[PDB]
Amino acid sequence: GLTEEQRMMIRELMDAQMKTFDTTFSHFKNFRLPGVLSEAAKWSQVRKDLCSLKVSLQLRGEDGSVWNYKPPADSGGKEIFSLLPHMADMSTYMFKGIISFAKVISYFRDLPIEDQISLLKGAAFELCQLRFNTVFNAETGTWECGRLSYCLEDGFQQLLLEPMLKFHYMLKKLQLHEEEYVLMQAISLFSPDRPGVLQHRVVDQLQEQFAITLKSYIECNRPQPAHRFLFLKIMAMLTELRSINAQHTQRLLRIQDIHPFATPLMQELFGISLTERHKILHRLLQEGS
Amino acid sequence: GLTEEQRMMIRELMDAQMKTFDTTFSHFKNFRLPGVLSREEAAKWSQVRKDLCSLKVSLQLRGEDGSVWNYKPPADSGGKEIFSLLPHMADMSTYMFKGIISFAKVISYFRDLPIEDQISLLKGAAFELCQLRFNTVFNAETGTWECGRLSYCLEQQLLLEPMLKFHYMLKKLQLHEEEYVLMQAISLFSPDRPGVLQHRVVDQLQEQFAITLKSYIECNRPQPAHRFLFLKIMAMLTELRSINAQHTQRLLRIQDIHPFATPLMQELFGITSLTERHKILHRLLQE
Repeated sequence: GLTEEQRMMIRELMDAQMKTFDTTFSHFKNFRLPGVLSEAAKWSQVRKDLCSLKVSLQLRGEDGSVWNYKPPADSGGKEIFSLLPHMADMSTYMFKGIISFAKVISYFRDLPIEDQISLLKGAAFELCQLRFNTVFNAETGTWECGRLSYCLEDGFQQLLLEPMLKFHYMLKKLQLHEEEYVLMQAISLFSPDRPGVLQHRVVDQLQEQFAITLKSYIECNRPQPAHRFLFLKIMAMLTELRSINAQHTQRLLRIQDIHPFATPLMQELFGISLTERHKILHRLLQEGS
Repeated sequence: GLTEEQRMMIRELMDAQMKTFDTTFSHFKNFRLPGVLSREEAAKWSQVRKDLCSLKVSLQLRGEDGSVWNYKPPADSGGKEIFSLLPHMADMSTYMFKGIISFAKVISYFRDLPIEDQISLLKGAAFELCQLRFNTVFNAETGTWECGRLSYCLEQQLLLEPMLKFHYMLKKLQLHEEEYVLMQAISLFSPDRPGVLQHRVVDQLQEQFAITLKSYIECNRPQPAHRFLFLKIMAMLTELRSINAQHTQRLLRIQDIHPFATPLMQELFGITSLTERHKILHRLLQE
């Protein structure tokens, strides 16, 4: 089986995940919502950007009532940004959970504060997408976030051309365990080649052991032939997630330049002496757990 | 055809309806919306829980950009969950009531009445005239009241509820605008409302409106197939009066345990000198 150090590593990651992933989104509050009764190549790029990831929004009340928001079609105007303030609040809530996740890991808190900042900058979106996938319903095409749900709107082959959507469907198909998800989070978090990382050697050694632990876990708990090459598939998915991260960052900067919507914590993570430019990140890392 | 006096009578009513009926609800704004996320008391809440379950409707908002917000009410599960839409309905009812007050105000036959009778008539008829106006935006094929960008959609079981049976039966008559506005006048000028002093004057005015409606139908729908349309209209008015009484007692029971009525609504339904007990109504009539 697994070595006792690998067992302890998985248990610490899983403990951290449980403590910092509010999978019922019960503490996501005070978010913005679309109002009730509401250069050319750059706009053309932005309009193609937003239409790819088009979702409707549903809020179930504690009483059993339901509010449902259907987004407008693109009529060439500011109507395509109606959901961005809400998405900024949701992404910000997710990022805070990801920050708390890293803070609980012993190997992360032992790193210098500037490397903690640079790793969180490099990995925050990726870790958020990994968590979002665990609440993704591939049959209904909806992310189920507690009383909130985000449903992709109607074909499906065309939708899969959007890399972010293809990633979520492909990753869901692997039917990963919680332990495999959290090891993916650690491999992405401890990436030695993120910009600004000074302790690249210690990070690379850490990433290698998380990858070794993931491979050993898969060999210990998945005898079926449906899971052949599963470790390599997961590592390829992580490489793909890194590519999607870069495309998404460019997409956000294009939208933010035309229609600013990013919260102050997002502006820090996307870059819109390391500690001076990241007062919020610095603060959250000092507050501890 | 109609006599010149009947022609002018219809003209004033249609002019009144045109000036005071916001048929696209373009000026209904700033309304409330349901939140985004003992011994005899138990018998009171028991009767009230049944009352709200008859007032079950879905709600839709169509924004200018093409976005749509939709609200589906909860199922009855105790608690104020069954009260979630009462603030919105209070705002819609109050907006509609104000239009009815403006409607009566421009009618010369109404202005000539004493202010106390004007108050008494509006109290007795306001709800009825609101339902008559609501019938003209009711879509019988979809069960939806289309109020501009707002829609109220329901969700033989419904035909048992008198309010819904009323709206389907009235819509099936396919009345003209002139016939709706004469319906409103006949209901507004009811001599048998509580507190009416000039009973004989109001009765004579109602009869003239009814004769005008009867003559309108003979002249403009002479085909023998509309031979009893006037009597059908009068029967719908009688049924609407019955629904008005049922709605009032239902509103008072809800108000008693969960206050929701606006100040103007409190005056119209008698919730705590006829003028001094209706200061808002009096003000709206004096402007």
